[PDB]
Amino acid sequence: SHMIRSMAYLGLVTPAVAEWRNFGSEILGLQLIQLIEDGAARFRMDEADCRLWVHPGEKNDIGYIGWQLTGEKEARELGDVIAAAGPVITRATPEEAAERCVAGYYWFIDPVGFRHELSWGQYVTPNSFQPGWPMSGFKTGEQGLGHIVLLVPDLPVADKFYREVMGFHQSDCIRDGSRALHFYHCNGRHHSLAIGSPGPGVRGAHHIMLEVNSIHDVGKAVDRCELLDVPVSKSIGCHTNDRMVSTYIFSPSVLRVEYGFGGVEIDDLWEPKTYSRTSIWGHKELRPDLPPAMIIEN
Amino acid sequence: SHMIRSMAYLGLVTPAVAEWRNFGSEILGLQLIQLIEDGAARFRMDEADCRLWVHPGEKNDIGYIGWQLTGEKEARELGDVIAAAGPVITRATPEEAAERCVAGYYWFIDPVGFRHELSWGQYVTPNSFQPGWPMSGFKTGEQGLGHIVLLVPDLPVADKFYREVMGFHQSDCIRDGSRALHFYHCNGRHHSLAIGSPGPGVRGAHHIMLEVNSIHDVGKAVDRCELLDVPVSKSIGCHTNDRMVSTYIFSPSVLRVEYGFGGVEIDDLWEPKTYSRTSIWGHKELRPDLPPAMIIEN
Amino acid sequence: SHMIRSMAYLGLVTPAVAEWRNFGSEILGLQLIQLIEDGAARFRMDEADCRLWVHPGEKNDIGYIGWQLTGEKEARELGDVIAAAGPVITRATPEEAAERCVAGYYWFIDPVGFRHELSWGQYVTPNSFQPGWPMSGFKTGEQGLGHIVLLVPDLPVADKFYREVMGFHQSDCIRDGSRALHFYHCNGRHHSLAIGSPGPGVRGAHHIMLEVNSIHDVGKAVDRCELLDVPVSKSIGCHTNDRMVSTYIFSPSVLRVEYGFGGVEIDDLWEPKTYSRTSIWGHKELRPDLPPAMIIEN
Amino acid sequence: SHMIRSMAYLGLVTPAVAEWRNFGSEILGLQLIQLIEDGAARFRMDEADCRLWVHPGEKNDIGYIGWQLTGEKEARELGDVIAAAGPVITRATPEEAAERCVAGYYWFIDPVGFRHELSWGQYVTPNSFQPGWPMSGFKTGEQGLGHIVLLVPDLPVADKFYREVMGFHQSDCIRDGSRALHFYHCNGRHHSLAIGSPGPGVRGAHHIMLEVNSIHDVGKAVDRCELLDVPVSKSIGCHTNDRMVSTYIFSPSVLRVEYGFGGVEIDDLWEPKTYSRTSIWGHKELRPDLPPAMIIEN
Amino acid sequence: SHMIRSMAYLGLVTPAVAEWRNFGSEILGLQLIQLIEDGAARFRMDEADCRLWVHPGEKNDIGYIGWQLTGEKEARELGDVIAAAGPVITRATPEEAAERCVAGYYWFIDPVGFRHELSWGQYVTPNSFQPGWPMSGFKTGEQGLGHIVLLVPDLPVADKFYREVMGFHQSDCIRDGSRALHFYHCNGRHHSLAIGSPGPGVRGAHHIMLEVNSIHDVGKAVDRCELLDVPVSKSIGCHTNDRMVSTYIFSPSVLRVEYGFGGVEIDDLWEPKTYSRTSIWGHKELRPDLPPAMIIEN
Amino acid sequence: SHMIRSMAYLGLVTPAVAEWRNFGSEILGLQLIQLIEDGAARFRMDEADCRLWVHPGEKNDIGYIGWQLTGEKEARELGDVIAAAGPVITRATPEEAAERCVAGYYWFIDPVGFRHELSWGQYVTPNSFQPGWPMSGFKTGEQGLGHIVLLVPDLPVADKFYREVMGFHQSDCIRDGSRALHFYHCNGRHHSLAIGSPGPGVRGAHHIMLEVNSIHDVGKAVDRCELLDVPVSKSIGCHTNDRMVSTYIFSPSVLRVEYGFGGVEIDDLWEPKTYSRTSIWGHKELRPDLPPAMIIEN
Ligand SMILES: [Fe+3]
Ligand SMILES: [Fe+3]
Ligand SMILES: [Fe+3]
Ligand SMILES: [Fe+3]
Ligand SMILES: [Fe+3]
Ligand SMILES: [Fe+3]
Repeated sequence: SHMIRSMAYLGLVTPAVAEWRNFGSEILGLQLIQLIEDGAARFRMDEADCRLWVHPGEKNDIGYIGWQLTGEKEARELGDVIAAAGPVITRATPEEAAERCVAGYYWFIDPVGFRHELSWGQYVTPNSFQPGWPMSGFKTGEQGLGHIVLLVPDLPVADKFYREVMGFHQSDCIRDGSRALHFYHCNGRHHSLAIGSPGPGVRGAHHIMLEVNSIHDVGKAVDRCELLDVPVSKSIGCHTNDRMVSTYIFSPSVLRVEYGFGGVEIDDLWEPKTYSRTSIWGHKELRPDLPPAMIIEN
Repeated sequence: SHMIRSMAYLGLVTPAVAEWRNFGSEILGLQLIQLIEDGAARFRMDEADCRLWVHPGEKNDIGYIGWQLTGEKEARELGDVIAAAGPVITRATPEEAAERCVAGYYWFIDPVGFRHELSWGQYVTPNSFQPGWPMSGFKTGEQGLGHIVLLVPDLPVADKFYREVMGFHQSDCIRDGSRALHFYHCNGRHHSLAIGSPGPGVRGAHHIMLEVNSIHDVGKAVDRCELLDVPVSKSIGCHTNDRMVSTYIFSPSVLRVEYGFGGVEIDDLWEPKTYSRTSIWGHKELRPDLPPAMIIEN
Repeated sequence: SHMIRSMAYLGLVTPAVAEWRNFGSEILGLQLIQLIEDGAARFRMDEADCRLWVHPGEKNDIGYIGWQLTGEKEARELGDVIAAAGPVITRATPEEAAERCVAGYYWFIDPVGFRHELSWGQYVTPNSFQPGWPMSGFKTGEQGLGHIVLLVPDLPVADKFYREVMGFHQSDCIRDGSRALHFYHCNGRHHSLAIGSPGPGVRGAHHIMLEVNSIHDVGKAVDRCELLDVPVSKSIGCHTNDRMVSTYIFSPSVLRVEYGFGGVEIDDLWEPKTYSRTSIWGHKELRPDLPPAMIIEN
Repeated sequence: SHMIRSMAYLGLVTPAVAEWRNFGSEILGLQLIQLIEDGAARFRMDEADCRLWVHPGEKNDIGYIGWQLTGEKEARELGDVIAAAGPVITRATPEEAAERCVAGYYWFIDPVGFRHELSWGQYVTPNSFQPGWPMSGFKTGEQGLGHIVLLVPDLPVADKFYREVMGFHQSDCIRDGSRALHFYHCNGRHHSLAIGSPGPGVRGAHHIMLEVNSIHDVGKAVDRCELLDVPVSKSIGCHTNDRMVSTYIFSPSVLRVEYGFGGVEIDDLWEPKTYSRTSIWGHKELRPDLPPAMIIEN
Repeated sequence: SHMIRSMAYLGLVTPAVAEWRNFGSEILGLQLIQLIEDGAARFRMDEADCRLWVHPGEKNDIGYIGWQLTGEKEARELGDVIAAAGPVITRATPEEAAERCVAGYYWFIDPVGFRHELSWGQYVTPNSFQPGWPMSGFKTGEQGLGHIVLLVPDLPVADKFYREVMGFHQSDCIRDGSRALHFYHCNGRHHSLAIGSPGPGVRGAHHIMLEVNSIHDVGKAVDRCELLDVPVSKSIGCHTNDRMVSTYIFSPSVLRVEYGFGGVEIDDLWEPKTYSRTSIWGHKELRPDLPPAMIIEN
Repeated sequence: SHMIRSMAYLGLVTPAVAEWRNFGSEILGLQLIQLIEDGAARFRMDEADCRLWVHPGEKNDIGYIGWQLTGEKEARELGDVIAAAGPVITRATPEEAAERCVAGYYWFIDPVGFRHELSWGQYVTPNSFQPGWPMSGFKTGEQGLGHIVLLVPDLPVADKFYREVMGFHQSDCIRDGSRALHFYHCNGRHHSLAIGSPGPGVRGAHHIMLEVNSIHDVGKAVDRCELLDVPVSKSIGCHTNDRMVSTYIFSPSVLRVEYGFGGVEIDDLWEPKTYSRTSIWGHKELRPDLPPAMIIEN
């Protein structure tokens, strides 16, 4: 069936690696592990050996997006579908696969410009994870890391590629007027991916989302940011579609982190809807001075 | 056993009756009914014919606090216990009982100065209640109206009277330094009553609490206040003891209304604890310019 | 603890015995058994050998009301309480107890004039009951036969006697204006007994209630009455207090039978309420030509 | 509260010890352990070190009936109640208590003539019990060994003593005509004790009952008896009161063993009833040639 | 009812404070907090501000045992019972109560020589606890800290005092031959206290027990001890009575810590039993060279 | 769909047949039945007439591995897939099928050299199984006998054959460094088959696994081995992948038996992972003197 099961892992690029190394543990409550051999910050959020890398770079960027598949055959088969649509599929070397803490992966570049990695056999270590501060941990498992929201030059081209080629299913859309956002799922998590287009020629990422196991973690996280002078860009609130109670934290790279609890789950009787608003309540924009997103190209 | 079961109803006194008449429906989402014959605003929150009165008066005040008991015998018996401790017990006339929409009640005055009414056979009308705006209604039943927090001159005198005479059970205490608050229960609701003492000679009320059936009602209520220029005195947050996700709204009388969701319930294996803080997160004081409480006497 | 557990059985008196013999089976769906030696119609509704008698008499009357108690000691002890209040307690002979299909009973007369029988060890025959027509049977067990509603000259005298002496607990009251009805319980069944007073000097019964296991039995029963020319005095509807979906059937004796489904159950967190109406919906009076109740004395 | 909790253990006396030693294991599926020092057969049915003794004797007899109580104080207190009613209470020696595999016991003789032992701290050995043949084990725990049915000269004298003194509660009665049987409970097991009176001057026991965990064990047990020439005195069937699917096996002592599955459990809403029959179905008397009961005295 | 609810907290005395400070966090997985003003190590295991103290001293000793009660009245009332039996009851000063992180406590000395503290209103801080290593935390709540096993000169004197005066209930006994151990409960936890007597004139403690939320924590804890050269005195195994899967760790004071998972819970249908063995399996004595217990007096 | 459902049965070859005959019953707790006509030991573990054979032979060997399929058509169809890949498929004679206590089977030889039997209609006898010692029996049903772990010359050749031809699904891998193990499933049991390669030219088996219904059976089994001088080669512990609490017992043939409780179950949302370790805790190698595996060829 060669389907993407979940988001497996994520690679960020930033000059502000030392600031992210602290941010991940002190604010988000991820577990620091040792750096890569090249000086990237590395984090865990569950039994996986590593789900997030922050690599040194000249600009802020999405280095790579890791997706989970059952095994080699499913990643190969999906690869073939992608290859037929244009992008070159490349099998990772054994030494490359191990750097990503996976049994293996095929990778390719989006028509848009983002690197995706079709992985399997993610390395796990049971009962060794502990958060960077006293919070109740994260909701992963079958729903994976969480989700990422990307900004694309051409919403139809991008939308068609993610659905028709990569095989994501439409969750719902927000059409308020300013923005039109497409939400995609590959499991019970309301979305593993979403896309918007601020305008032509623009590429970037708005946020990644982590789910915590308690609402008090979301509230505490906001208070931790107020205490340690980390920008909260969006007050605690609830989205119209995913129904998740969340805040947005501004990271040392301009990418934001949605810190959320209690998302509505995708069921077999799930019908996509259209919303004219982003939020039911809250999500007040607290820092509109800051850059609205993490822009890669203009 | 002559025990208080729940808080049945509440009587407020204010000059700002017309402002409260609107506030109750437009902000809190109570159902307006017709005024009393004397021009008091009257509200429902469930199947009870009336749980809140706002009577005209020269100053802001707690007119009366209605408590629920099984029947006449239980209210009489509790009455006798109270009478032995000092306060005069008076049986309401039939016409008085009907004004309160109850079968009957005995009333008395606290040593402190608050009027309490031991009632039974509250008038109810099934399947006729609808909120003042689209919210999911209130959690009452065996837990009653909610709770009230009073300010008293002498915390030991007050505490002893509520527990030893009126027969409330201690839930827990907050001792941060500024304040020491006692929480009392008579059912599964974390507290139906709480008391604090800002200083000697002072009497007043801080807030009443209403429980709603959804967290989105709490969030929406805040946004409604921002929209209609009603002061929110405390941001969405969670108390250390009751664990309820709530905001505080400043009413046309200086009394505040805690609008909350999902309180921890009192069980048979419940042990009282001491807390050094009021809130786990949130509950940021947004309007410290306003009067801190509803003061009756200095 | 000597408490009444449920209503065990019922004795009706009527000249129209042959009409009742048919009515019980053809309309209510009770099981006919053989007559007493004296020509009374006898019915079952569950595993009990006999719960209803219809004895020959000159007028319509309540012959006796059977109550259930754990054993001899509990009936004796309750007897002593009653005896102290005025009524003579008499132990039934063995041959009398057997006519009632019970191990034994003490009996007495109400101050009002009704005969009550404190019984125990009711005769049962498992897996031999089948209804008089294809309906889903009756809800009895711990809730017993059902309930009876009596009319009394003096509501306070009657009320005080049933609660303070016989040890019934108040369920709720209806005070519309025309009538004031008291509802009493001794188990999970909303009420086993209720009383009203049309005026001074009047004694009678309005109805007995049977609970069926399906709503379709209530609906079918109405249609059976329309088919066989039996008066339905009250259309399908729902009471404000007991919340039961029911119709009232006019019996060959002027006593009515409430045929109902899905009554709200008395819990340990049960507070009595006051209602200003009898019904939430339905219960339209279809035959106000007929006598309003079964009057015994004027 | 000094109540009997369950039947703990049982002592039988018979000349046919070797026949019982085999019978217990091969037919009933009890676990043989080593004999007492004096040559009694000893069996387990659960984690208890020993629940049944078969002692050598000249005639068939009930040697002793062990009852379970919480501790020494409860057995002493019940002892005092018994002592006041006539029977001498004797504390067992340490060496006697150990022979019974209990921490200690007080014993006394019934007015009727049966020895009862009020015990506590029964010796148990976890996870070492295995049946004498492949059956699904026995239902004990809070319901204990099972029950015994005794025959008494004077049913009122016996009944009064078991209920008013030993503190058993009436479960129900069977009054067919031939026999009148009283059933008593001290826990969820429908009965732990029952009594009947064939005539004056007669004392004996009819049967003991063991509960198995599967109906197939009851059926298999019958077929085992047919195979090994052990008399089945009553075919598989179901009692009117206890509702248990059971057969009766004739033991090497004339005492019968009811081998049963799926008894109706005593609840807090349990009302005693009267039955005119012993069985709903089955329980066909297969061997009326054999002695009807185990008679001790005439 | 003035009953002890649970074990609240514990005070150990040892010269080896620095070794315990590390041991508590690195081996047991408790959370270190700041020392007392006098240099005692302090630990949390749940939301309580502090449940364990390790005070400096010349010898190894049990400094004090904290018990939980509902409030002041219950501790006072139990106090009065104790006072009548001999020991002096002393109310703690406010400053003393705060050192113990409780609202208040009465204390007294056992006839044996152990200090017990009847406390209430334990200080708690929600959602701030994190273990000293990645384990799944501890099972406390209504079952409290866990349990302690003391060694006493005179088992009857001690037993009588704990049950008849302090109001503990007997759980069960182990009588193998070498030892006779009494187990006492005051809640669902199989035991909060147990006592044994190696011989006359001897007083001490064998172990305290902590319950963890996963079996893997017990297994990991053993492997942590093997890694860091901490003596495991008893291999993973299961007790006959409490059924808990546990190991024993030898602490820097000679007191052992039972590290256990999945204890059988005390129910309302709980009967005390007698066992002839301590363990079903495991609990192999790995270090019989070490002192068998923590002896205070000879 | 022609899929393998479970492992049905197993055939071992050893010179030490008499030692295995005892070992199976006394240590593992299997039920002995009569030998084959040729003197093989035969065992049951559930309602199946026979799941394990130990045949006489000159060396230690895996005689045959029985797999379960729905019927003849599914075994034939899978046969055809296998036949196409190289191995000859042979239908068993009726007399051969009966020796295996199955309705019929096709058999073939692995490219590696192991004999596999595709069977159906396994002979069962309900309610006749009892363990060789007092343990709580085995978990089989839809998960079958358990699993076997084989050693192969060429891991890719073997892996490809089991997955692509026999139609097993990958469960997970352990890659520590010394070994790389592949785990395969065909049902809810974490694995029914696993393979490793010590080096080129080597063929053998490490262990078979039996699941018991209680953890105490695993613990008791270890203690039984210590008592009866049977080598335990691996202490109680928990694997990283299957999460089963188990010990390894060294059998009279060099094959080991994993005796385990409480394996994690394969779900529809199951993603294969990679582990860098075999065990979370325990599984200490107690007898490294013994041969590491059962080697068939070098
Ligand atoms: Fe998002
Ligand atoms: Fe409040
Ligand atoms: Fe009615
Ligand atoms: Fe019986
Ligand atoms: Fe212990
Ligand atoms: Fe294995």
